[PDB]
Amino acid sequence: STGSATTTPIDSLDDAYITPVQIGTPAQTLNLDFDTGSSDLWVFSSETTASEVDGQTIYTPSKSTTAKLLSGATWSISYGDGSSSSGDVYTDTVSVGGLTVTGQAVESAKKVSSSFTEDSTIDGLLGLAFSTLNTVSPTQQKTFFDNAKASLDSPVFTADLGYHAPGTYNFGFIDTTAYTGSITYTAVSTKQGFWEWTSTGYAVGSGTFKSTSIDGIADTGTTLLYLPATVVSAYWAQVSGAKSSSSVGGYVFPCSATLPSFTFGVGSARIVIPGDYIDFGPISTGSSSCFGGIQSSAGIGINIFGDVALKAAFVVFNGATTPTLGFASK
Ligand SMILES: NCc1ccc(C(F)(F)F)cc1
Repeated sequence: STGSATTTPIDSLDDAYITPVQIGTPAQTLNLDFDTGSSDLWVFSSETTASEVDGQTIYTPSKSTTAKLLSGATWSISYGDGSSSSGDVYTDTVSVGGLTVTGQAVESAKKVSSSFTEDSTIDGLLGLAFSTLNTVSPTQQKTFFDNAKASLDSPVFTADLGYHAPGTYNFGFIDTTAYTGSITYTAVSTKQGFWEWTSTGYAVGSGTFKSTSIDGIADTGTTLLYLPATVVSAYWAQVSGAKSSSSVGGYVFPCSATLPSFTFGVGSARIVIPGDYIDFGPISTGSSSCFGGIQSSAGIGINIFGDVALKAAFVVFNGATTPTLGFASK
């Protein structure tokens, strides 16, 4: 079997991506944020504290004839950005573009953090990292991709994020018309439960390629590209007027700048992120200072190849016996 759905940026900045998901019987469609950095399928629901709901579509488990309360199961997750959500668990039918999973754990949120309430376009998350990170207690649950794995034509899922445009999430197949050149595959470490790989280096604009091992995760649930301070300082040094702002909390640059591109290495292959992808608009409404899409991972502890990097490539999350990652120019 296969599944195919359109993913759309939530705003003019591509701050996040949403993909329609069908839950329950009859179908309740919610626009979820597919996150390859986490492993909980959680949704805004009829149980979420009223004041914490602000325009999101809710899942009403009592209106689904296939929904069953998972007795004694609770979940609570904390994200790298400081956001969090938690609640109880149900099992129900979930579908993504024709691909269906019966008895999938759907995590019903009783409480969400302010930044989830403030994003009216995101009805919850669909975790695509390894199931070892799933927070359901006392009995850990599997991911959507984990549950569908054996039924798929090929045990893979592809991410084709658009720049200021719709894109695609495919399950069980590789669309050979969706990219140019070949797909280059790289090793993955599943020790931290993330799609963790090692980049062979970088170049800034038309600059000389620096061969250096950069360990990081392929994360669709993170907006920006987080890289080591040395790499990031080399990039921003090419932008006249750019600096690191303590008040803003990162690198900022004059909105009138034409940003250089950024290349990352995938084995002997190269992925070019165009300059426009690194512009995240004014730091505050009306300001002539713009926020950068390339930031230092010094305070994080791990490098993150988020949407800024991933949207420049056709990305294969290969769930074979030994998982790998595939990257191609598009
Ligand atoms: N990295 C996971 C994640 C995804 C979305 C959000 C936000 F922005 F919706 F709160 C926070 C954290």
